Amino acid sequence: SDPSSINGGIVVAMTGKDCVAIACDLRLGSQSLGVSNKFEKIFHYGHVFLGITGLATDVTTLNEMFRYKTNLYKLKEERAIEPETFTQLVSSSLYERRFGPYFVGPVVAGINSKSGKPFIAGFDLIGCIDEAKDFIVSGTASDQLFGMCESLYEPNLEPEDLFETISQALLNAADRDALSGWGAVVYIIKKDEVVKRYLKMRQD
Amino acid sequence: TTIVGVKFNNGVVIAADTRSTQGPIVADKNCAKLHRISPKIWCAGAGTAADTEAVTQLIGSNIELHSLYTSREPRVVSALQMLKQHLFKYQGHIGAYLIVAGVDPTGSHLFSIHAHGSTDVGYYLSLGSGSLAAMAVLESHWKQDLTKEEAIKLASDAIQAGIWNDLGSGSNVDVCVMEIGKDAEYLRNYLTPNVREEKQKSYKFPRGTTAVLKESIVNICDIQEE
Amino acid sequence: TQQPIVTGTSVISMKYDNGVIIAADNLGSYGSLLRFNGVERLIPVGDNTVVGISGDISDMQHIERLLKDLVTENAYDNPLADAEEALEPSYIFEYLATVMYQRRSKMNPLWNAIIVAGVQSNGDQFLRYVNLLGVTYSSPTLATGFGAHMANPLLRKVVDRESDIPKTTVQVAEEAIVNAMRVLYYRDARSSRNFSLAIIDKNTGLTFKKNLQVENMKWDFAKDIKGYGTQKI
Amino acid sequence: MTDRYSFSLTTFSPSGKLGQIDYALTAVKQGVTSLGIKATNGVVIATEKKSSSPLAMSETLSKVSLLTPDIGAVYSGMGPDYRVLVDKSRKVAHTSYKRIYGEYPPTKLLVSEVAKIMQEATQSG
Amino acid sequence: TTTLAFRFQGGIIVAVDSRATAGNWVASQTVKKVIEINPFLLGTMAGCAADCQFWETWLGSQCRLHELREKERISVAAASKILSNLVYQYKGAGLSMGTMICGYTRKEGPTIYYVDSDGTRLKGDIFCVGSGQTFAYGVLDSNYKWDLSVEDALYLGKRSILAAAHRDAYSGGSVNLYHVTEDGWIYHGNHDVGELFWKVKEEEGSFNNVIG
Amino acid sequence: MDIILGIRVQDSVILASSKAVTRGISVLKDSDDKTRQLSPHTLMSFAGEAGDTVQFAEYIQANIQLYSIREDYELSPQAVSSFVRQELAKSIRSRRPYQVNVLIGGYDKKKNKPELYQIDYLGTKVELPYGAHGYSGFYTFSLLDHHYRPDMTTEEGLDLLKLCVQELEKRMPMDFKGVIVKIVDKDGIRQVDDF
Amino acid sequence: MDIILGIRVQDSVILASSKAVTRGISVLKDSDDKTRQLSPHTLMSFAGEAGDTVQFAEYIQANIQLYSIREDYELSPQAVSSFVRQELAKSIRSRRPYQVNVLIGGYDKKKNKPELYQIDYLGTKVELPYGAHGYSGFYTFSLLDHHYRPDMTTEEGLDLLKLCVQELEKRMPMDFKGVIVKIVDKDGIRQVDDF
Amino acid sequence: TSIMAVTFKDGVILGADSRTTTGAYIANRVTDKLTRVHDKIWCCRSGSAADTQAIADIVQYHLELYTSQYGTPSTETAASVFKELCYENKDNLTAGIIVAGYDDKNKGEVYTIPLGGSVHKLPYAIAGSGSTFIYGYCDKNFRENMSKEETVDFIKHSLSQAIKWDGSSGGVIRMVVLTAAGVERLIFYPDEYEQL
Amino acid sequence: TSIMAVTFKDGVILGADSRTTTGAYIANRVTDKLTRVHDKIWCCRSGSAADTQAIADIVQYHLELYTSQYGTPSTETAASVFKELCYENKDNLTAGIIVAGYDDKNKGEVYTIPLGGSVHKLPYAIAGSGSTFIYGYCDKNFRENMSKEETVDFIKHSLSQAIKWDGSSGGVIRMVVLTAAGVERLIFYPDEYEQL
Amino acid sequence: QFNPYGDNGGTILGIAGEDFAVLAGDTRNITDYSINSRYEPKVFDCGDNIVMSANGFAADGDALVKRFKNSVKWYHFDHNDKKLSINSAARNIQHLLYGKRFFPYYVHTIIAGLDEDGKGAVYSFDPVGSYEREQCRAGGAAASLIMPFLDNQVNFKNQYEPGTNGKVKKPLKYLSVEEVIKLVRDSFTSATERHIQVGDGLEILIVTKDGVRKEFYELKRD
Ligand SMILES: [Mg+2]
Ligand SMILES: [Mg+2]
Ligand SMILES: [Mg+2]
Ligand SMILES: [Mg+2]
Repeated sequence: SDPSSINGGIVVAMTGKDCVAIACDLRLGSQSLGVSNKFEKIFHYGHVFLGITGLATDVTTLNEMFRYKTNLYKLKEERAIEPETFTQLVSSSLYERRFGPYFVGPVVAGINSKSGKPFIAGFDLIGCIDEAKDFIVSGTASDQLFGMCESLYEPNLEPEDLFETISQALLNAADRDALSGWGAVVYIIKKDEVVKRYLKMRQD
Repeated sequence: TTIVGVKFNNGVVIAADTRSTQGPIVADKNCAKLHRISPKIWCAGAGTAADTEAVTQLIGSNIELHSLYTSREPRVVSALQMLKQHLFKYQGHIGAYLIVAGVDPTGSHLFSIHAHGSTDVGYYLSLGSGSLAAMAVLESHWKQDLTKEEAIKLASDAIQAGIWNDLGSGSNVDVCVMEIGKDAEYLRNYLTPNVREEKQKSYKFPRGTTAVLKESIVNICDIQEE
Repeated sequence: TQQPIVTGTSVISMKYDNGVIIAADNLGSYGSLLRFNGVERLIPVGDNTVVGISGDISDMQHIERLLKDLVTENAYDNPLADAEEALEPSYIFEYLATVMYQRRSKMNPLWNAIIVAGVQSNGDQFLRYVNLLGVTYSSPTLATGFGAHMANPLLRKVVDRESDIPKTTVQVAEEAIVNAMRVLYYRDARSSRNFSLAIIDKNTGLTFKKNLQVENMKWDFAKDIKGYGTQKI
Repeated sequence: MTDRYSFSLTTFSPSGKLGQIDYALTAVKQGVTSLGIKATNGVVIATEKKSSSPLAMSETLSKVSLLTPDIGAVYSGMGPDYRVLVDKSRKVAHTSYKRIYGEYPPTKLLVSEVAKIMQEATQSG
Repeated sequence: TTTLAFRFQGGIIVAVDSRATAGNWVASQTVKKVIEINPFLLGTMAGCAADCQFWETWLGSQCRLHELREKERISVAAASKILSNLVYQYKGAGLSMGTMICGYTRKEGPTIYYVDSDGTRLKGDIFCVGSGQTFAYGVLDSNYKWDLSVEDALYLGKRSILAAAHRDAYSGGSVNLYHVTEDGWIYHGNHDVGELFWKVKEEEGSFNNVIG
Repeated sequence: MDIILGIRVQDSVILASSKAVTRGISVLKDSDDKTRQLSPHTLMSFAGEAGDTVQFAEYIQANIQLYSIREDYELSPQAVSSFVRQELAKSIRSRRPYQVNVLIGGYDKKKNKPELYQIDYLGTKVELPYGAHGYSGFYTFSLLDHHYRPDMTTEEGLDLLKLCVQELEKRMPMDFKGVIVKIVDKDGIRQVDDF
Repeated sequence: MDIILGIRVQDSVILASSKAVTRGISVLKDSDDKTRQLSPHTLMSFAGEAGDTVQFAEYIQANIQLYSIREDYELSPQAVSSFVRQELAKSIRSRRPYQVNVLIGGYDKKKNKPELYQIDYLGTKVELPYGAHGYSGFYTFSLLDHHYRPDMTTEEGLDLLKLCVQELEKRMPMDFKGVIVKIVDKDGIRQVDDF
Repeated sequence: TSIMAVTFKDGVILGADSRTTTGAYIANRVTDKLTRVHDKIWCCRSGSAADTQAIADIVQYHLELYTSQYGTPSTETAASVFKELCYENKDNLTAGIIVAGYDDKNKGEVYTIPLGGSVHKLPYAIAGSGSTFIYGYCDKNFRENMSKEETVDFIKHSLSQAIKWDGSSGGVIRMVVLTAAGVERLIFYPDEYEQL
Repeated sequence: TSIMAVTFKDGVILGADSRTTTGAYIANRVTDKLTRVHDKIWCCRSGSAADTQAIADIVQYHLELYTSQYGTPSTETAASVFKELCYENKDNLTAGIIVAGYDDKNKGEVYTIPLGGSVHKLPYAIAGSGSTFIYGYCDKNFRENMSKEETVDFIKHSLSQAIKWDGSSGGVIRMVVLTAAGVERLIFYPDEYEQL
Repeated sequence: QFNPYGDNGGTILGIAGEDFAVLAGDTRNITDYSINSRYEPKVFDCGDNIVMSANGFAADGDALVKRFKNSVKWYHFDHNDKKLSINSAARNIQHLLYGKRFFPYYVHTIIAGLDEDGKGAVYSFDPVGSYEREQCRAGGAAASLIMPFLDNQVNFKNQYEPGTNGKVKKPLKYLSVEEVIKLVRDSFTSATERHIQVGDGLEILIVTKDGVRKEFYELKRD
């Protein structure tokens, strides 16, 4: 009944030293029934990464919408959109459906190509921006993620250390949520290289 | 949320806490609740956070255009009239509860506005879940003809009352001082009385702790030449 | 299950170095009607305890009779009824807390919020709360209803923790209580200007002050306030 | 009433000329000179304040106008047409950009929006 | 929750998962869903955990009193009926129970009774109860035979819970196995589903849909 | 409607759909074909609310046929499934949404690959090796999870499908009157007339 | 439970009762015997709410068996049916009524006549040549109204019963997993093990 | 809320308390419920603060535009505009407004517009939650053609009692006097009116 | 209903209207709401007529049995018995009773027992639906130690206004005077009190 | 309508060591958005080397603890001052809870102590009496924030040995009382940051063969 917990799933993003990381589980379900273990919730438009949790039809719809909008942005601006600018676009786009909203929990992650500054942001379903320095969490196991991130996180982690921290935050949070899991992906993002790792986790 | 507005000698000061919550969970521990409508007209919002931001930026946008059209610096009564007529039209469905303060050619002003479109005038105001804690302090220490320094003190003390006594409020105190014939000074994290203590342990993992199935490079670059 | 009819608002209290203070206004409201203006909601039990009650007044009068009967009963076959075997604040509280929880468990509560303030035999300060649910708690400052929201923040500025209690004199404590009652009169629509205040000190005993009034009120600034936005006159 | 001019007033002549645009350019030619120069660390725009009367306060007539905090405009030709274009340009910078991206438009895109408005007055009914 | 029990040549296999949830929140992964009523009788937990724990422990006390009075082991029929008659008295009050009372006596042989909080008492060969019961039934129905060996039967029960634990969001944690003989039940260990899944995937070649 | 199953094997997609149509008390029909051919190499089965199912399916069919004529070209199964998803995603926020769940089984002639897409009435799309809608998956997925291989032949797929239907006929309370089975491969769409 | 049918022919009463037990989503059993022998020449089939059905049936059985021992005499089918009706009529105004419908098929040894009584959970009793509970009658009564004769043999009764079950299997949405058939005559009660 | 308007010899006086509540919490203890829609046409507001402010602002706009075209409007005209808004939008409004004004031709006039959007011209009017408690007092003590001082005393005493019994009413007593001489604002504090 | 009891120098006087309504229909226009529970202890009834009659009858029984054993009861004792019934059965009663009596030792006493079953000893009391409209009037006009004639005038004027504004109140004004001299019944008709 | 239940917030945590056990809980008591008390003890010494906490609705929690303490007293009276073992106390509490199955104690109960072999023991209950012996259990408001952290840092879940890449698990080495207390403190410090009902103070009761000891730590008061 609650649209934000029909399909399940989680996304988490962290900042490190000259890097950012964004991760998600791979589950899609119809309440108790597991339907897909390949439903990735992280997308990217150039060097800007977007994770989306919530109702899966809206996740897919919003990805297609932001691809649409960032493609036109690029054609007109003659440059790729930046994390800070894209964050405002997501907020704008969500609030324009204020009284018929998309049931989602987006998370932006990326590095500004000019300043080199790491950036993350989170939103509620109608566009309110949470611009945290440390970490952003979203999904059916957001409480669990807040608990993991709050204790495991420390600032200025190197890329390869940040990977372990965010991976362990996601994994252990997902294992305490019935509607999350069935696989996981972690993106480690640097100014001009991005690595994507699929994690091994329990499949129940 | 705890937000206050206090009038003083030559201006007005507005203050707020920095906790944003999702029910009993703290989403952001250092939220910015002090918003700019125009350079010398600031407001603080309680209620639905997306509504308080959206309604400030919309009226702020229209206020800027109005300022340009009229070749005049924006007035607080204009921001107020525009806000209340917008909120009234949406019959309380836009859950924005604001305290609006500022200086303009007419003088210094302080207003509160509720989601349904009603407005109020005052020398001291409070709003949010910590408004009762804050108002207890304001009613105990407010007086006529406050100085700038006395008003900043009173305002931040009123926010502190909310921070310590209201569960919906916490973390830091933000302040913005709007004095007549001066630039408005925004004092982000004016007070920082809630720094987390050092943890007993480091939770930095050994590299290789996490099990990995696959690795791959993600192409973020555009299609290449040659 | 019922609904409160005639009600009493906030009861506020705090500890200080040698004892406790408790206060409550003299109003019995009938919804928004300020019906009864001479209601005493602080009820002394002996010379060491004062029970402050808010909520349903008919239930308050019932509790008042229970406490009166408690004193009678304690005196039965008790040669030390006015000495070693006198009623303690802790005895009185535990009895009330037992009744309140029993009544809520029969789904027929006494629709009240109660604060028992007193000084024990050994001179220790006693201050504990109980309500219609049987929920109990203690704190250096305690308040019911609106007082919880507006009085506690002010009183906690004087006694923020246990170690502040010995540093707090009776003059400072009473001052804080009286100011809080003024703030509640400004801001609680179901409050009155008239109130009662009781001090229970380990040295000077029980001092019960009736017919107190909220004074030193600020209203003058109202003359400058015009309209609701754009009005100038 | 109703605007019953739903047809174009600018049309191609046999020679391929759009007469009304050419004539608009002729009006610009009669206008007071304005110029712009770009430097390495800035841009300058300038014009003459051709006061219609010495009793007129020419400071109240702004030929150079702020469009955004980082964009300015000057013109040559019909002053009233310029004034309404400045109003539209200021508004479109907000409605089609700042309310979407939370930042002011880059010069080239604001120019593009103004250009679109001027193009439409060349084809609309 | 996923619980099953089936009769076969060598007695009864009882297999359960270990997960307990409160909404989406996984409260525990180490729940004991087999209640050791006594050394000869087993009961499964489904519905309200307290109702199953409490009344099946009470059942053990009644079974003990019976054998003291009658100097004879209680039948599975009689034991199951003590429980079903009890919950039937409470019918309408709000008990929630779905259990399989499993035993192996001389007169009856291996016997399973499905007992339920609305008063149902069914004797049968295969039962599966819980949110993941349909998944377990599929594996059971297609692989069940009376002439299964104890080893193969134990695996079948283990594999059937795994099937449910994978697909059902509210089933998982670990698998608990029991084998009920005439001389009593024998515990066959706790098996983490996480480790078991990968092991079964490799050895069996199943779950090709899942990347490992 | 009730049970619709799908399985993608090596070189084909197989869709199985129940034949029963029940209007409350009585089974009005036991030979209903719950499918529409969208293009020569794309088949869509459907289940959901009465009326809306056929209306939606025929509406999609008309649109894909229109595209085929306009461009003289058959859209890929992926392209068709995306079009269908958008229509359902559009529909879910309409005045009266299409309460229709679909499976799209297609053979991509460009990639020479079978493809199975599962889309529910919300517009939730997933590409799967095997799929179902309603309660069908609850009974059948444990069997498919065990036996499925990506290199299965069409005949092996049909045998695994029979096992699934047998389990449904055993444990499901409703009599769905068997299934019509159709195969989608490089040569197009054909119906298995004995199942 | 679901379908229970009864038919009184020349010299016997035949009761047919479905074998399925369904708990919501799954069919837990397909061999359930929804009947109890009350006395050597009296059989009672039952359907209704889970738990209450068997509890009521066994309670009646215990009472009739008690009477049989006390008096060393078998009560007539009419007497048994009246006892059962009173228990249900008593039950309907209880705190929690037995939600149980029954058919009582008995052979009266005194009158040498078969007798079929239909009693619903309210305590509504009727003696009939043929009867049913629930929706069973909606599908079967038109066939029974046509073919029934009071002088039918047991074999003809079974054939008419087969036609009724076939119509049920065709038009009923639920799979009731066939029926157990029992015959009550002068020699007592026996089960037809192939139907 | 306790509000009233009383006609007297030289014109009319509006009176009001200053308490605005959100449940039992006093959100504003120094509210100004006496609002100006024209120079010598004011109103007393009761009901939804949002509604009565919105209505009053629209009326002020209408009378400003009326004045620009047709000169000073009558008090009856102002009441008509109020009524038109309150009646036509009765389903979506909770407003009880008393309109009071001074003409030179008509002198002091009072119109009350209760919930439904009906209009009633009266010698004096009372409204708000606190008015219930002073129906008897006001009916017994009102006289026509009172002096300014008598009318001030009548309003002060009336609202004093309304405040005494009504929890929703309180704070200061504000008054606005409308005569040929002009517009005079008055304020009376608790220590003054509580001892009456 | 409009009911009141007022203590004065020589004792106490009870006052009441005579209207009993079933919705908007006046089922009885000459009701007697002043009921005797003892020789010089009477009560005014408001709320459910069935409840207040049942309560009063039980109290009358209790005080009759009290008198037989312990002699004349006090007015406080009568109020206590009323309270005990109203408080313990608060869930199933809708009764608002004013108790008034005359002792020689205590003189005139008035106790009001509102809905909850609480007791409040007062110099005077008002209750019933019509009392709301005369809180201001009664508070301004009541004095302690009035004469019999003043108290009759005070009650007559008060209930006159209550009847004027409250549709549920009306008919005649009944009064019962309780003094050392005895018990006196008074009645005042519409043509008398409407012109006040 | 009268609601006999309430929520007083709070969070509790019980961890069983090898030869010790801790039961910790914050000292904050709340209703809605107000603080009732910054120090209201929630974990109690119930005698016989048993510590107990019933978190949730404080009136029911106080009643249950009071009844259990009383049960210990009468156990001694009735059974020759026999020590009530932790397993026997657990079964006893089940019966106390299930006795109100149709009008439950709205609490999550945890007890801690040592078993009859001297090993650390923790038992966890639901509101209606279902219970289980556990190694690690958080209860109350911030339980969902704490338990995943404990799965990771106590049971080393999802942690593998470097170089093996998921083939070898991090071995489950025993933790000292000092090590456990660090994790408890960090758990509550983290919970205090992200949960509004958690704060003010932390009181830990440690149980060993020597008896029961207390430790108190301040927490943020916002
Ligand atoms: Mg999980
Ligand atoms: Mg699972
Ligand atoms: Mg008042
Ligand atoms: Mg906190």
